[PDB]
Amino acid sequence: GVSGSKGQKLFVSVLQRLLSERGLHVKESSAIEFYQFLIKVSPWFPEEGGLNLQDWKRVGREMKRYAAEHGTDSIPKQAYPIWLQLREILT
Amino acid sequence: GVSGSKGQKLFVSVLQRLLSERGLHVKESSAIEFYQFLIKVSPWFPEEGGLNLQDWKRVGREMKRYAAEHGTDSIPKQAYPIWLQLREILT
Ligand SMILES: *C(=O)CCCCCCCCCCCCC
Ligand SMILES: *C(=O)CCCCCCCCCCCCC
Repeated sequence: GVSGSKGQKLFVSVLQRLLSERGLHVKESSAIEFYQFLIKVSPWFPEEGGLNLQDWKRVGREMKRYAAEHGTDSIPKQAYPIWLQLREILT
Repeated sequence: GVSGSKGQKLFVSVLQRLLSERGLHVKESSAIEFYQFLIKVSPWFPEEGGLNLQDWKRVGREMKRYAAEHGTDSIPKQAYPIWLQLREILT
């Protein structure tokens, strides 16, 4: 269950592994910010979610919902690009 | 939330991705049994650990100590095979 920085090291390490295999590298600081954004919008994801296209699509919808409510500038510039690359991996 | 299976779906999904790309397939129930064993012996791992050799070697030591103390029949048969394969994936 998420709470602050809990799970952050492991998430970042898995994310970096997945993206790097497609030739895309993310700074650790950017990957941390992405994690913090994800658990803010979709806290159910570590707890109840799977790394599968269905649940990842739900995360995407929830990220877009957040932008609709708080504005585009409110979300990390790397969030949609990282989300999209993981979506492609899951296809 | 007081679900007893927090994180289990995410774990099973990531484990099955990593193992399948090496040609190895684990029954869902077996992957769940492994997760429950992992968080029993090494509750710090999802919280603070990463998918790296130092952390995974530590989980390895802790699993072995559990076996020394409780006997090898108290441990899932698939636990050491799974741990070993993940050690190699990190190498
Ligand atoms: C709170 O939500 C608990 C979160 C537990 C997440 C399960 C851990 C996810 C691990 C996936 C990677 C496993 C690699 C060995
Ligand atoms: C998971 O199901 C979250 C449940 C959290 C329950 C909190 C209940 C707290 C009751 C005691 C409150 C005392 C302080 C006012």
